[PDB]
Amino acid sequence: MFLQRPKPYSDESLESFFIRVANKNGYGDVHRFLEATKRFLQDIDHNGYQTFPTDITRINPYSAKNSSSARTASFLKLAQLTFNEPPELLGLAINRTNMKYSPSTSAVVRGAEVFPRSLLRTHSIPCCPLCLRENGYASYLWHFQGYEYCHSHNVPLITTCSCGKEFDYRVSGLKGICCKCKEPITLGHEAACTVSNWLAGHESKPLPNLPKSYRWGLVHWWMGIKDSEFDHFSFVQFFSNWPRSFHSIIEDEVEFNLEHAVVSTSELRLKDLLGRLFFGSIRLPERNLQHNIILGELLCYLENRLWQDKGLIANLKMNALEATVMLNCSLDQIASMVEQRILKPNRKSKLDVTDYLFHFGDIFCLWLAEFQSDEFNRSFYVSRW
Amino acid sequence: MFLQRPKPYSDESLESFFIRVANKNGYGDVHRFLEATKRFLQDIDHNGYQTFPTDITRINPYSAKNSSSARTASFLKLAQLTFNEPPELLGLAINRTNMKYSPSTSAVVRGAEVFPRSLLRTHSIPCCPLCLRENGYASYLWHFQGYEYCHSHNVPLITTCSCGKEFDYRVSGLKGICCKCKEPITLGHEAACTVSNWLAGHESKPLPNLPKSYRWGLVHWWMGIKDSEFDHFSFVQFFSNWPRSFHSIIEDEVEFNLEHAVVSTSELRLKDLLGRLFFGSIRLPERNLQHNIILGELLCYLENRLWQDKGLIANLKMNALEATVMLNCSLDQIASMVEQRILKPNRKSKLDVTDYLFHFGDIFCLWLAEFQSDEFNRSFYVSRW
Ligand SMILES: [Zn+2]
Ligand SMILES: [Zn+2]
Ligand SMILES: [Zn+2]
Ligand SMILES: [Zn+2]
Repeated sequence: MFLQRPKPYSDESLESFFIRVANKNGYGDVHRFLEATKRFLQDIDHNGYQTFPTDITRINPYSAKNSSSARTASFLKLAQLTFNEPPELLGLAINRTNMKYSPSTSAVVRGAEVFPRSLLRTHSIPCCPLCLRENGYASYLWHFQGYEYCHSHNVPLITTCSCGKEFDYRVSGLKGICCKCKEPITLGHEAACTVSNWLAGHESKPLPNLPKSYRWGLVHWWMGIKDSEFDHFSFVQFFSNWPRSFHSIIEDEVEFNLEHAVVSTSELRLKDLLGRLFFGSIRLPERNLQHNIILGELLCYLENRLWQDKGLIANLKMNALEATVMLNCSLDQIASMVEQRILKPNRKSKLDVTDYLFHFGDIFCLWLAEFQSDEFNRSFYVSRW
Repeated sequence: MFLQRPKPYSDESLESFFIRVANKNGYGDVHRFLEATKRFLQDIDHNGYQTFPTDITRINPYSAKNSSSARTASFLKLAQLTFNEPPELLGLAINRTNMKYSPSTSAVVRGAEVFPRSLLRTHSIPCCPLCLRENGYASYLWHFQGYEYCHSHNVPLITTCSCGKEFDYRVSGLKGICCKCKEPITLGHEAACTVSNWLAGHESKPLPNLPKSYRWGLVHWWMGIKDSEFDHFSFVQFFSNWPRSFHSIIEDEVEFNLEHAVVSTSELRLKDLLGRLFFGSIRLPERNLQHNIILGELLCYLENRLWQDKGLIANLKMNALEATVMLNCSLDQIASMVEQRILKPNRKSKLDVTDYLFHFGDIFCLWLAEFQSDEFNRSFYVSRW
């Protein structure tokens, strides 16, 4: 097997790249190519040929169950061996990552770009028929919810043929022809266009100029705020009023929960007053306060309200689990700060990972004294007050 | 207690700030001020007054043994309460952090700037007498080895009076008068000036324009390479020849260790061929490959030599401990990748945290498939090849 590389595009999906490789190298379709590629890897005894996928919908390493590192080893070998000139193959693939988006969503990565798993499309993947016909390849952005309009042609992406059959370019090809009726697939909220342009990485006021992974983070965050599908209109609205618009969400959240508080003030946990908002904002995907503007604003608000109302904020209860996520440290690290005299529990008996033994004020001052990094530190939000 | 804030300087040491506060608010010296400050905190019953320091050499939170978070709570309260206008106090303090510089050095942080603990001066702290007399305050940079020349006056910092008594501005004051002989303290390698200027944060060719924490990281790294005090001349030399100068260090390291190899090739561990260099370079202080240019070059070299010599590099042995530092993951995470079928050990019995069960090639492909972040990823070094 020896292949001509197609014209490289840095925004091409991995599936589109393989489709073009198949088309331009005389294979009948991508499936025949993937089967021939698996046979090639078997003929050179590359460990991992057994799990090489022949289903174009399962090609990315995130789709591998147990063989994700055999998959990346395979792409590396193919890149380094089977082309006249080596293509960028690994850089187009969507891999799993270790990162999380708060509170508990997993994530994936392509190149240097991290995405919440909640945004990774599970079923049919849409397309822009204008992009396919004019460019001859598919964008990786079509794999991710939130990107609902083509930022270059300013029209909504298309999911289904007018005949009713869903059009997935991965299965039906880059020519944009419906598999069932054999007709060419054929086609304006500016807010949708604004956030699509922003997601693509371009300046789009009033949305903030953050690294790409944190833009996807804000989409995930907004979804959680509303507990529903991403609403482009209220998102743009929100940022057109930033940061006051967020100061109102915080204040309104505290005042509602404090009033609906049925337990004693001394028994109030941080989760009871600011649960959703605080623990939903810590990793978007990380705690870099130049980039995680939600956490920066929240922490600036909390430092400056710390000791008001005889320590309302400072006294809010937390457990060891919550402190570890706050501080980005291990439970074992927490135990060592409590057995020594650095972290002091409220109830002085003589560590339940889950009992609410600590006070926000103590954990906050512990962060300052022991857990600031070059990215996650007070100096990056003091200008927000 | 009510105080006038001194003229703020963003580069002032915490000790110098307190000295000026004492001088300008009628206290006899800084010690009397710190004692009065401790009495003030006791009069308002601030928890932490008992550990408030009265030794100017022990004022930073890093000098607290068990009370570092009482110390930051104290600074916060003092800032928010005892001045006509609130000063930036916390931002001048040197705190401990959780970060490490490879292989096992601890770190501290001031503002957003992280430093290796190995550079934090333990004994007498030097000064520039020109800075003291012209500016009336001391720079925080004087606390850190590597910064041996004043970058603004282009002269070496001074440690001891001509009479022999060491001059520590913290104890002897900002007036630059020797405590023993009562004489004013009185005073040219351009490489020293170059790296001093670079450490201060300014452009200084041929040294690389990285965030400050990674500049201190390179000083720590160079010290380890030579196993001795920082040598400004060979450091500048090294970077005047970058990156070829590092390609030579790698190649020379591999060829020496491979030749001095007494064990069988199949038994070669990664540590045996590239021990010092690889595990000395992972966290400087982190794995961001835009900033940790040592790790980026090393990983680019390793990916592209992976499968040469019938997998010399790929076959190098590693244990679970080494993989966790490589991958930035937990030992428990490693166990879950081996009990599942993602990470495959070499010897197939049926996890010793220390046995060399894994191959570099497997761990490297696992990093790609499962552990790339927005900062620690292949796309940030492919341009180095
Ligand atoms: Zn389009
Ligand atoms: Zn149709
Ligand atoms: Zn000077
Ligand atoms: Zn003297």
